[PDB]
Amino acid sequence: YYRYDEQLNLCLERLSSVLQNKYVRCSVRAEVRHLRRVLCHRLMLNPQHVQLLFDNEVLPDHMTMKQIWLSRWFGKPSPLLLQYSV
Amino acid sequence: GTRIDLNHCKSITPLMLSGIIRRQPVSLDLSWTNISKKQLSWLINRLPGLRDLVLSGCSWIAVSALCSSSCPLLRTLDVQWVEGLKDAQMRDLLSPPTDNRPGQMDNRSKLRNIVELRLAGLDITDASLRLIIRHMPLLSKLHLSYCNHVTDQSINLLTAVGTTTRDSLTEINLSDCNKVTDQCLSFFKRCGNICHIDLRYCKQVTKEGCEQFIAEMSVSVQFGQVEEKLLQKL
Amino acid sequence: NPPGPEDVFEFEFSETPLLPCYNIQVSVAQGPRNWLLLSDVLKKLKMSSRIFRCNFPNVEIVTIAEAEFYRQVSASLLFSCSKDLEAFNPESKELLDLVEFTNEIQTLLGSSVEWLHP
Repeated sequence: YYRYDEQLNLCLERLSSVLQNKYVRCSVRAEVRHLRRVLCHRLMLNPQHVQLLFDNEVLPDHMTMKQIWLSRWFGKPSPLLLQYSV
Repeated sequence: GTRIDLNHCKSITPLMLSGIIRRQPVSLDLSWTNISKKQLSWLINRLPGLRDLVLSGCSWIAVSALCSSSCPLLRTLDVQWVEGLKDAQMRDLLSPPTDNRPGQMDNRSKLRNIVELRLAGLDITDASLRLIIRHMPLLSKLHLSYCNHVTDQSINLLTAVGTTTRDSLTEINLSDCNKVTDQCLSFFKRCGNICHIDLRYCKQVTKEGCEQFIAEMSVSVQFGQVEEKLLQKL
Repeated sequence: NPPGPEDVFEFEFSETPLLPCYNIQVSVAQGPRNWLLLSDVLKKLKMSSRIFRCNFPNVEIVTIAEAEFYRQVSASLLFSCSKDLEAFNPESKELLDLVEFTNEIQTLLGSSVEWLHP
């Protein structure tokens, strides 16, 4: 199932603690909330003080990675750059 | 004590769940709410000090959360008017949990320390009462009001020679049970520590039979009718 | 954290930019799978093909026609305007070596693999 979904490459930057392993790969079906939770797990943060943004605008919880790519990164070279805040 | 009383709260928010865990209350009342199984599960797994739980009118599905080794050894449980909570569900609820973790050796009912149990309105029979008698040695206060399958025979079982309930029961509430009659009073004579018998609105029970019970028991314990069909010790 | 009244993903984390990943069906029986290019894998591992096969024998290396690779990759919307495809020839007469995308290979490449349960 998810293992065999198309994969997207991401890069995550903090927006003025930090993520060391900032290159991420996941399923095109993964949603913002999912990425936010795994992010929070690794950085030992509560998922309530952490937001995912693109172009300095907060991304809705349920938007899939594919939807970010299509809407904001169409045809652009890998990886898709996102930002996170605390 | 510390009680969280969210009865009739139409919206139990995550912020409310979090605030419950911060306080770690002795008693929690979520009666007539839409608390989910998921939310209640979440709560009982983080409320090791919980003693009194009130869930009157909640979904059985929500209540079924308590069918788990995670259920604390509650002192009080109220599940009045829980729709779909019948004999089969009472069995799941009272029997030893079957989600034991490999690092757990508790194989008895998580409700064995129950002192007060409220079952009013539930569609349950003697089957469920046998379970109670088997599993609840400390049962002191029992509420069976408005239960239609509660009979004189039911009282026979609860007061029978051999039972823990015979001696543990102090207060029993049988208000508006139709199938209960004056002969249930003779069974209550078997109870060493009974001090409260509520037969109000029992159509087949007479003030006559009550007044009698007082005189027959008068020898040892002094009972009265504070009001009609409600027997109390003095 | 707290659930609300009405309530299986795998994430790879690397310090380094990640190699591209291609979704290819090699056999109808197996269906679509994710793959890395062997040449990319060896570049990152700083190791010959020979050593890799000998010392990591559980890694599945699968060789197909480059032409077939091109046909399938170009069918993806994710590679629609890709200057990555450019690097391959659609009329190639050559073989092309894939490595199956597994937790094993992610680990071998030095990534950390995070799992999400609900």
